[PDB]
Amino acid sequence: TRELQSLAAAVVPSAQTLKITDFSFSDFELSDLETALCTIRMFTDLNLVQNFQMKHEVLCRWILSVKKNYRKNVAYHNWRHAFNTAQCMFAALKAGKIQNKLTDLEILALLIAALSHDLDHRGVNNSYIQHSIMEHHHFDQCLMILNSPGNQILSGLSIEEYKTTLKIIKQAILATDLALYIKRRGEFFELIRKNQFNLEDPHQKELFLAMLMTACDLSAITKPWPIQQRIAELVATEFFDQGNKIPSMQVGFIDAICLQLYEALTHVSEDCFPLLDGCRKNRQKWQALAEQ
Ligand SMILES: COCCCN1CCc2c(Cc3ccc(Cl)cc3)[nH]c3c(OC(F)F)ccc(c23)C1=O
Ligand SMILES: [Mg+2]
Ligand SMILES: [Zn+2]
Repeated sequence: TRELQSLAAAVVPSAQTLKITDFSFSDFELSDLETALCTIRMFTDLNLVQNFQMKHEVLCRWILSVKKNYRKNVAYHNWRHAFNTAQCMFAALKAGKIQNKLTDLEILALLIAALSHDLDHRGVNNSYIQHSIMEHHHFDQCLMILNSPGNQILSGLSIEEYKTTLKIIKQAILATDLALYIKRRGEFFELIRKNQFNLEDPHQKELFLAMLMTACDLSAITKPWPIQQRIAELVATEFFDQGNKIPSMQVGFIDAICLQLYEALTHVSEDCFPLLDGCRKNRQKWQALAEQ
């Protein structure tokens, strides 16, 4: 409660001051408190606080709840990865001009889902517990928090706005299962290959939203080389140390998973090119190392 007090008081610097509009944004120099402020600025500049009447104290308390329910002891899947996925959503909406293409409820759900999509993750090598099992648990945690007293940032919504928002949130979190991404991306590319991609179709809109969640989830792969190398470290710590081969593994994951995604995304809105570009520059660098 010491921490909610300092955060509820602080001034929220502008989007420009915080750099949360650059696809190149990094979080390494920021304290937890500063990522909270960045997160309030994301909600605010998306018009989410205005259009849905979010009480300042509840947003603050919601954000600290979410941060609280990521595990510090997990190297990569932690609050900072959740914060970075949201920042990328923000930059894709603003810098990448995708805001125009969506409604406010879609935007409000993508931001909440980006921040919540890995809640209570314990590291890839602790697949304990008791078709997207993890993602279902992530959404449960997310809903559980959205309902906690004092944390209900969706109280300003009507019952029908609320039910619509939770549907998207759930779809968005579940979309972060790379299995679903592999299952559904073929249709997405096909409709962009043939120039028939239209967002006004509901099934197509929902598919874009799933694809955008993956693009943000994986976006460490697009970052300036010294930033991406540091994350790549964290990914390796989690995968190996449960807390020479790597460069070529990196190139395989970029080719199998990332490049097409970011290519397709650039066709939808070419202001998302920094992501595709950042991904290529990283493939180049990793391949050079892969060749020793
Ligand atoms: C949400 O995550 C759920 C799991 C999906 N996954 C794992 C796969 C992955 C690789 C490929 C890799 C290479 C070497 C090792 Cl030892 C381990 C993995 N690279 C990563 C990455 O790179 C960029 F940070 F540097 C950023 C994110 C991810 C990965 C990522 O998303
Ligand atoms: Mg995940
Ligand atoms: Zn993730």
